[PDB]
Amino acid sequence: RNDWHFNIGAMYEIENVDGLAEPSVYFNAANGPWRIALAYYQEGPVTWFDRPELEVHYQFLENDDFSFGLTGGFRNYGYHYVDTANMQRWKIAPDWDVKLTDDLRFNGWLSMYKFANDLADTRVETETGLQYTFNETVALRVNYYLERGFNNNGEFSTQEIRAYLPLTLGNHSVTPYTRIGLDRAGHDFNRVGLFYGYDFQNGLSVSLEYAFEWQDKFHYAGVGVNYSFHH
Amino acid sequence: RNDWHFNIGAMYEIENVDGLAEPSVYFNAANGPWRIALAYYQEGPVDYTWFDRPELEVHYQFLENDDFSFGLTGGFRNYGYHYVDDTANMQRWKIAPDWDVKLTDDLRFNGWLSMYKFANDLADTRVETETGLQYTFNETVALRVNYYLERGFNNNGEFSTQEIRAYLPLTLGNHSVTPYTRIGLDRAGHDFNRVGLFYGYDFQNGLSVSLEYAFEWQDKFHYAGVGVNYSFHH
Ligand SMILES: CCCCCCCCOCCOCCOCCOCCO
Ligand SMILES: CCCCCCCCOCCOCCOCCOCCO
Ligand SMILES: [Cl-]
Ligand SMILES: [Cl-]
Ligand SMILES: [Cl-]
Ligand SMILES: [Cl-]
Ligand SMILES: [Cl-]
Ligand SMILES: [Cl-]
Ligand SMILES: [Cl-]
Ligand SMILES: [Cl-]
Ligand SMILES: [Cl-]
Ligand SMILES: [Cl-]
Repeated sequence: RNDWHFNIGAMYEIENVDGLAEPSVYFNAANGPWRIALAYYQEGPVTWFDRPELEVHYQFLENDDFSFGLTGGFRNYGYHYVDTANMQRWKIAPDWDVKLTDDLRFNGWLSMYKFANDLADTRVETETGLQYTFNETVALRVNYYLERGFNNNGEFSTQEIRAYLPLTLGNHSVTPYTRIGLDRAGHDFNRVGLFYGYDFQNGLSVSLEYAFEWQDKFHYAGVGVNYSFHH
Repeated sequence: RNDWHFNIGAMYEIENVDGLAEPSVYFNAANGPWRIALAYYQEGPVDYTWFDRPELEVHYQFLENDDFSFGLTGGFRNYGYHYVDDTANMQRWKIAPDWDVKLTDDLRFNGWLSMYKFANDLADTRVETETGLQYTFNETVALRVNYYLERGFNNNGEFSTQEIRAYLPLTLGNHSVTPYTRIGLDRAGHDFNRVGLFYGYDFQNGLSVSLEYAFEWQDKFHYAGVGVNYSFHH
């Protein structure tokens, strides 16, 4: 009688200006607070690599006024080229949502990455901000986003302000979003894009995302399917 | 040739106004970033209902360097309770980020956040955090002002503890002296206060002693404790 969530799904993504094809298969299960995610991803020209990924999530607390949980995960980048060099990534993320006002909400995730051999390299990636909620269907989100590599050798900073406007009307999800990359070591850059999604009400859903980015034109386009069965 | 830190130590603590005796044994080892801590603690009424804490703890220090440093602890503790009017147990899982960040040559923004989840008998999420600023005068002297919060979450329920804490760590020769005060702001809004002195000594051979005296009030409270720690490396 014990309630499980079994999701399985896959995504195809391509980024062009030729390009990168990105097959993605994933599935995950959930019991009460606990959740487990396995995923396999691969990157190649249509030199390549693949991502085995395991992830666990414990949701400590979920209630209106405050909610938070913690993700761990392991990923492996097998690189194959034109010899098999591998790189591992350990990820610990706190993720939270906090109630300020009926509209206002302070939430976000913080991610602590540690990279294994071949290729120290600590990394912090964070997206945290405010969600204003207009009504059931519409909400605005402005986040601060930062990725930092730490400490020849070394790494640098990425800073962006992101804005999404999630729109849920009937079976459709529409989420326009922009990323304004701030200086972040240098000059301005920009991503804009639309995230469409659809739900057939039966556990099947589709995800279509288009994005343009520039500094240097960039075209991202991707699709996905997900099936949700419970128990 | 591989560098380990083996520490072992114990502490005796008593809190009175009768009172609570608190035997504590602990030891831990460290390799590069990684560290492991085991500890056993016990709480009971002396003479001139109790419980005991088995505790395991792991710490990964991701980054240590002047300008920025951080790491993450996890740990498991078990409170065996034994009583008078049957052995009921309670488990506690702890995930703490801990950080230190460089603002200025003097100023430093650091602290730890702790996420507790409690197991059966007796949900109960808990957040405990101490975060603040460290001003550094010189090698020997530094001031620390932190914000401290403990929160239990969501008959049934829990409440808030809020405090501002101040320590003045003083390292002169072999001696550590750390006066500290805790001004408890909130519970339901009554005021309360702890004051205390933390003495410590190092014999330079790996042995060290820790003597701490504290008074607290709202309701007088007397805490006194001692400890020894031995550090051998490799
Ligand atoms: C887990 C037990 C921790 C130790 C218990 C403390 C109570 C009495 O122990 C006193 C230990 O004193 C001996 C210190 O070690 C010898 C000194 O080492 C210096 C030689 O280089
Ligand atoms: C609470 C447990 C904390 C520590 C207990 C585990 C002790 C294991 O330590 C073993 C130390 O190192 C193992 C072998 O040492 C390296 C030998 O080879 C190096 C020379 O090439
Ligand atoms: Cl987000
Ligand atoms: Cl509406
Ligand atoms: Cl937008
Ligand atoms: Cl998106
Ligand atoms: Cl202790
Ligand atoms: Cl404790
Ligand atoms: Cl602290
Ligand atoms: Cl003081
Ligand atoms: Cl002490
Ligand atoms: Cl104490």
